[PDB]
Amino acid sequence: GESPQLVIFDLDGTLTDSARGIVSSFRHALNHIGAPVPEGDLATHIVGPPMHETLRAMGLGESAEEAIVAYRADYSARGWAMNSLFDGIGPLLADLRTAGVRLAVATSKAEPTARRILRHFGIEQHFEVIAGASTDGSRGSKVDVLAHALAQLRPLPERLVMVGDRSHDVDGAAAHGIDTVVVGWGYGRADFIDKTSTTVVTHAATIDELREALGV
Repeated sequence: GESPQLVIFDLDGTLTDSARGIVSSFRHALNHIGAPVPEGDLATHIVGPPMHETLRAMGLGESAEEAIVAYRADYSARGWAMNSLFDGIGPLLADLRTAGVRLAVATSKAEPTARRILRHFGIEQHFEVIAGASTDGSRGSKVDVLAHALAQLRPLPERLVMVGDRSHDVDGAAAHGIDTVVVGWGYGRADFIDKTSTTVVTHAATIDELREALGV
């Protein structure tokens, strides 16, 4: 297969069904502050934007910090067991490995937690570098994720590509000059932005579109 040298995958929504786990803690967080919780389409509608901003988009601004820590605690308590990945992704990772391409990830709910989760599933060592979120800070650390990951996996290979689902990964990869392919795993709400510089990007509906796009 005419695969690249390294493929950076998303680890939040493209790698696992975080929806189940997130909805669990999401319900707890809002209920903890006396706020209601809409069920149903909220599962997919919370997939896409960062939980911090998603919660802020749900109306939380003042007691947002309280709900955030509640979400984190509940997610760290039960959210880890409310996830899975057995589907086309499994054989995909195997086939990609067969082609001789190096795989890595640059997106995380929390790096320490990601280390645990990926270790639990047993796909941790199947990736070269696991990165995404070292700490929740300020400024535009949107590029540093991929940037720092690359400096770790150095030297830098000729062919690099990202696989995501959101404008966050497509913009970051393009910011460093790395091509990317977005999938159609979910359907969020914060899809439409005002500042859209990057309009062109390949879209993979099913898992088979990924393999052929990557060239495995």
